[PDB]
Amino acid sequence: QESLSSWIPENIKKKECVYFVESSKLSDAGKVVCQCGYTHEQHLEEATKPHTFQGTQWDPKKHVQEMPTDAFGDIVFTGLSQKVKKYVRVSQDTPSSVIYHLMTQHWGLDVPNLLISVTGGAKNFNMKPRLKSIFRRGLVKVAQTTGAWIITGGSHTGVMKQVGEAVRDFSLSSSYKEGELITIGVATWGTVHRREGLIHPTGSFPAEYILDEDGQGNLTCLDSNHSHFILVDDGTHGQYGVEIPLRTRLEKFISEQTKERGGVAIKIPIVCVVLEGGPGTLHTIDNATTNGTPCVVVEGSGRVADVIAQVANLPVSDITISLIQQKLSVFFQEMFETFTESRIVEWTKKIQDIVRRRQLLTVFREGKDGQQDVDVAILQALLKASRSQDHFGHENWDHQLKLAVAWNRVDIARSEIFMDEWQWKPSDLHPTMTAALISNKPEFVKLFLENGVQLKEFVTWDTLLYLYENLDPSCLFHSKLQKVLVEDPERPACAPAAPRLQMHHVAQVLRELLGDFTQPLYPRPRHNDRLRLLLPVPHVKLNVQGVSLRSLYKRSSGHVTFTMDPIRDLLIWAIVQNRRELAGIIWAQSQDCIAAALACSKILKELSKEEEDTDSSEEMLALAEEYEHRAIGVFTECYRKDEERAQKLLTRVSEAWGKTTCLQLALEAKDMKFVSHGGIQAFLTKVWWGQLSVDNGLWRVTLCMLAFPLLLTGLISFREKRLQDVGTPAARARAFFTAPVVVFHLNILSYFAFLCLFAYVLMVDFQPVPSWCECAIYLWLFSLVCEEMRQLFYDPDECGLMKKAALYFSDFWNKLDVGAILLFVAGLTCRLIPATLYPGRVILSLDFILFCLRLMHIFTISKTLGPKIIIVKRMMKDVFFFLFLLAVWVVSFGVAKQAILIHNERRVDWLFRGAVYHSYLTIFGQIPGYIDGFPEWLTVLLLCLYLLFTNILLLNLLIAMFNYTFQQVQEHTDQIWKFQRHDLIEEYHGRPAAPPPFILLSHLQLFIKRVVLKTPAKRHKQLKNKLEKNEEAALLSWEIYLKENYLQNRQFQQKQRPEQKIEDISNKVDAMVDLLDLDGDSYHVNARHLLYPNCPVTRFPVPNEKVPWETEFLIYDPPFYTAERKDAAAMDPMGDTLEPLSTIQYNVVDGLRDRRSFHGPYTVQAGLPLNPMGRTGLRGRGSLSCFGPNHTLYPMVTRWRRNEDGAICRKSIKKMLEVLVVKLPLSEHWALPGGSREPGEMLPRKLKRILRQEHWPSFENLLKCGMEVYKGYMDDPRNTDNAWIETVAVSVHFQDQNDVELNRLNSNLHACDSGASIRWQVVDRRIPLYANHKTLLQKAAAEFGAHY
Amino acid sequence: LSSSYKEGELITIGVATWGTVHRREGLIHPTGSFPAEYILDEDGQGNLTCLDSNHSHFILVDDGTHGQYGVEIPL
Ligand SMILES: Nc1ncnc2c1ncn2[C@@H]1O[C@H](COP(=O)(O)OP(=O)(O)OC[C@H]2O[C@@H](O)[C@H](O)[C@@H]2O)[C@@H](O)[C@H]1O
Ligand SMILES: Nc1ncnc2c1ncn2[C@@H]1O[C@H](COP(=O)(O)OP(=O)(O)OC[C@H]2O[C@@H](O)[C@H](O)[C@@H]2O)[C@@H](O)[C@H]1O
Repeated sequence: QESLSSWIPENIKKKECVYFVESSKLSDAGKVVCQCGYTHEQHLEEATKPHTFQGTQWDPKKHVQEMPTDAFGDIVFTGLSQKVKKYVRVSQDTPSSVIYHLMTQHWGLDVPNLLISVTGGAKNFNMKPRLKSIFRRGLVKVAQTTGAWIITGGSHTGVMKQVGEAVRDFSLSSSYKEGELITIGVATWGTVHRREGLIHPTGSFPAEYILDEDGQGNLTCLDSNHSHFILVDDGTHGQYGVEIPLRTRLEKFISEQTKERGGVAIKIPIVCVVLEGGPGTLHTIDNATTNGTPCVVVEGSGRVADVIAQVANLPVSDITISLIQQKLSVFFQEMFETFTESRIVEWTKKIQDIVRRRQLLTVFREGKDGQQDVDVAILQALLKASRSQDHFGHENWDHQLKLAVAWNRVDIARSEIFMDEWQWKPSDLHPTMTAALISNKPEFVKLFLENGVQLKEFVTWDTLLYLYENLDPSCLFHSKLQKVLVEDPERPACAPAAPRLQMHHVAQVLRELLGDFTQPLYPRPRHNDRLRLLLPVPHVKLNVQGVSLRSLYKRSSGHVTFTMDPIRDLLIWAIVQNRRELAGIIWAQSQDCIAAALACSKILKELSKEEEDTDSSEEMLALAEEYEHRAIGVFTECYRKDEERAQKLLTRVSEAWGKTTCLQLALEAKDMKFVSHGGIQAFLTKVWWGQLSVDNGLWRVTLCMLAFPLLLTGLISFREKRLQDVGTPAARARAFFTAPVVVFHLNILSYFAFLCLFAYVLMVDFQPVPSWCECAIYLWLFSLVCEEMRQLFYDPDECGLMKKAALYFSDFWNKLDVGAILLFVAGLTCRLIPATLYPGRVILSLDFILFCLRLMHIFTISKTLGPKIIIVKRMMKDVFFFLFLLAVWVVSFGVAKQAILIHNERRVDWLFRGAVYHSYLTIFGQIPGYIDGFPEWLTVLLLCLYLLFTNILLLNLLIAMFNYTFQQVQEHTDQIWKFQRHDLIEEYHGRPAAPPPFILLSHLQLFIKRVVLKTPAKRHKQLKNKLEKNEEAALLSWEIYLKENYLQNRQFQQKQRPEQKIEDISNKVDAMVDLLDLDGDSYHVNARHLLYPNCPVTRFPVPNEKVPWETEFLIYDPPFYTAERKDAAAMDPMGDTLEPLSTIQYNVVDGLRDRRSFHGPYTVQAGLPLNPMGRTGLRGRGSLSCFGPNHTLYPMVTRWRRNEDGAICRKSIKKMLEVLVVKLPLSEHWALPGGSREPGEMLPRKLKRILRQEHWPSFENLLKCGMEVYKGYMDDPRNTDNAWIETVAVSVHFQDQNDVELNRLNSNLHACDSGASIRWQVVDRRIPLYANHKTLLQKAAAEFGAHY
Repeated sequence: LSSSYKEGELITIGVATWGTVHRREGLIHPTGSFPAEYILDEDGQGNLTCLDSNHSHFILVDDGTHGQYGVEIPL
């Protein structure tokens, strides 16, 4: 913060007079004032020394000096507000760059979007209620949408007070909304009431300013609502208007000298608006209009606004000073008599100079425009100024859309610049579509979709590469992509370099976002290894970690045309940025709808899980569920019609997504709702029960299972059977056995019989030796343990051996299986050792039930048991909970049962029997009444007490927390079993139908195969249904037609919802409140223009009535103004012709100086020529060469403009013409190549010696003999009352557009000598050119039938 | 576009004279040109004119002339 406090005194200066020049007119109570009297007996802040010269009427340039500023800091109004406001005291003359740098860096203000400058009457302002309402509403609306910059004067009176109240009440009514309408105030430092407390030698970040409306003399108070303040000082005290020029200069610099994004420059829109004012308002408007800032006036508002609007459409020459005074006195009736002739003529000419420029002025017209809005009117004022100035083609309809992107207003982007004849050429909107997509701004996307912006060819490789470099900085995906570029940095991993984000990085991060699937959407390998392109990697000859097939290595790759998924590419980019409204629009135009929606659901679910900790992981999960329902709807619509093709579509692979077939892609999102919908479980019941049927009963297939002859009878229903495809009973038996249902049945029978076999060898075969029926167990454990080894090699990653066993460790049932194996190992050691048979008789009995838990695991099959055993899966830890609970209840009174009664049955480990073991037996029936039963009354009492808490509180209360919790997640438990159903089908489908007694052979079948084979490429027995092009196109085209059919219902569902219909009525009534409130004489006009170029002076007011020499104007006192180059080289030195040195020939050729007028004889007064056209207001020679006409030649070249075929281009009426124009580096304008006619024939050379040629230019000069168009006096801003400009206009033409005269002009060209640029240009009545030169173009256009 | 892929479309048939076509040189094909591409350009419009990109069917009547206007009204 101290950087500002040190920087401001270094840079900014301030004014203060240093000499005492006592004023003759003593001020009111300020008689001790030296013409400024700021704070002293004199006008000085130091010793009023004579300074060796007591110059009377001290010049401000010589007396006033600049001291470094220290009056900066902050202000807080004492009790009026609580926020802090910034303020800086600035010098009268200060570069705008310093001020802008201050407000950007040291004030934390970003670049604006709109610059509206409001000005009006300060002290004497009267307003009607309709006038007050428009400020109350429309200014606030335009300020709070575009994020405009409200710049105005800082004072406590008038229209700025209305602005302050209208900006404070919106902030208060916004209820602490994000962002505030920033307002900056600019006022002169001299006219401040209590500035004495604001001055602080040090950095006054704390400060207090108290306002008082009582002691207001010539001074004024500041406003308490402006957020920033700028105080300009000029040394004076009561001066009014020392802020207008600084504000006007700074506004243009802010608007037109900052924003340059992808091009030369970008000019921010700028608005000046008035309501009602006086002498300062006219000066402000006149100064602002010369800077190119458009001004809009409101009619029926005040005095100045009304008088300006009254002469809106009047011709410039029709204004008369008597008429101006007549309209002035009637609207200024309060102070009409206070106007003098000088003031009347000054205001007349301010009006005249304002109304000369019709392009920069608009009127609100006292509307029937207000009902539309004032927001609109003030906004297409800018866009009208934009149509008024465009160059060389249809850049207007591009610049308007560039502006409309930043407006955040759709109806303005639609209402004018999409209602006219829009030249389609849809490639225009790609630079605008990109901006709309990036800003988001999701609404403009649809608007561009109605206008034919098709996304299929809009999304190029480079466009998406640029899009992925402009992710949301606060988004999680951008942070992830800001890390992969660092995990694989420039030196060690992407060895050449990798500071640029390129498509392989996003492919790699998407693969992490995806599962263990195939290669992601963008090319990894050496063909497109997009990691290492910043160093000069070799071209096509390299083909290793570089570019192989693409065209050129230009710090890019080339046109990788579309990568066969241009829509899904935008869909992923919109999903990762969490743009909910934008992503739905892109999803509509998708090709592979179901796969894209399922992938979006998975990526949203897994991105929500990583990190933001609130408020967006919930929103990401909600959007994931929304896309889940969106996919379910499309699948339901596709499944209703012709379910057979819907199922085939379900299991197909998708080349555009790294295949991830839809059923497989759904599982990793865990997809509770999608897998449980209808046709999904229908297909699951279709792959299970593989080839037989879906109608046969479960109890009827098991009989044909065991009775092998019974397969061949007419009892079971195959699919081969109805097609009578039974040509081999062994073949239909193979088709029977291959189905997963019978593989499961035979496995369950084998596992049910293995337990009986194990029970056989414990009741009778209790021997310490491996008997006849013992090695069967060893081979059985060998066979079943090898299933897990087969699954380890089933679908692993080819690099991770330990990372795949983690998911096996993640299944507690696999842990139960391996523990049952370990318990078998622990019991076998006791089985083989003969001295521990008794411990082996009690340690293997628990294994019989540890295997029963596993046998219960595989009964997640039945329709009424699966969702029923999933309930006891919720019970599992609470099984232990209630076991620990009920064992403690039992023991609590098992201890107390044997206490009172004297029991005497005791042994070794059998006293424990009669003490504890008989307590649980007395619960379920085994009550020794002849043993358990004086204390008989208490035995009744306590026995009733235990069963009162167990059979009543611990038996029936479980039912409540069973049944209620059953109802709680029953929907979840139903779909969880639906989701878990595929896992059983997955394991038993890719498996041979051989018995586990016969799987021993198949365990070696793939081992002997690897004796011959060497690579794992045997077969892929997964769903993974690959499809041909002829059927893929015949299926995706079918789905798209159904996807749009589904979009019909939901779009119709939204409108049919009763709540939405409340939206329709509410906004229709809002359309009723706004619908029922509807109850001459041509002169040298350019010569009289002020602001003489290259000479900072002014010229005297010369009216439209007093312009001619015949009319007498008694006030005419033009200064004898001469340029700095008036006393100079061979040009006439008569700039000071008061001496008798003025003796050159008038109306005659004075040697080489042809000082004779081509129009007629000009009069001579006091030895000096007078302007024959009239009076200009500036006496002297100016920047011209000599007095009278300065003869010069303006050559013009014209040629026809042809089409591609070579025929002439055609207009509506007239024809098409071209001209050749030049642009000098220090001119910033287009002008004709015309030079001064000081030389005889080299006058064209004087303008085109470095432009046309050196030697061939003389040949072109000989061929320059053409036709003359116009001759005589020219209107020019460089015209004084003595030195004007006279020209001759020659026109040469190129009729043919082939090799002829044009051939000579092309080869002879030697332009690049001292000029900036030169080119042929289309002729138009909007082309950029000098206003004087446009007259020559318009006058000479009739000679060849050009347009206009 | 606003019907959101509704069933049925408002069929429109256009009739213009074959003489006044800008880029008809690419439309002429000796064989059956079921595939074809026509690119419109509003720059090289002399006495000729471009076709519309919204009509569903087109009929081009020819009369031997080139810049004749009104050879389609009677047909
Ligand atoms: N900075 C000022 N603050 C307050 N009152 C002022 C100021 N400057 C002049 N006045 C007073 O304003 C009165 C004249 O009011 P109008 O004729 O309606 O307005 P005008 O004098 O033209 O001033 C318009 C004002 O608009 C501002 O944007 C601009 O800086 C200018 O001062 C006079 O009493 C005059 O002393
Ligand atoms: N009809 C006119 N319309 C607009 N500007 C005009 C016109 N006539 C003269 N000017 C301007 O008046 C100024 C003084 O005229 P010159 O500079 O003598 O004009 P010219 O000889 O045509 O151009 C000389 C060039 O030298 C450069 O260094 C300089 O920037 C200027 O463009 C220049 O800004 C010039 O563009």
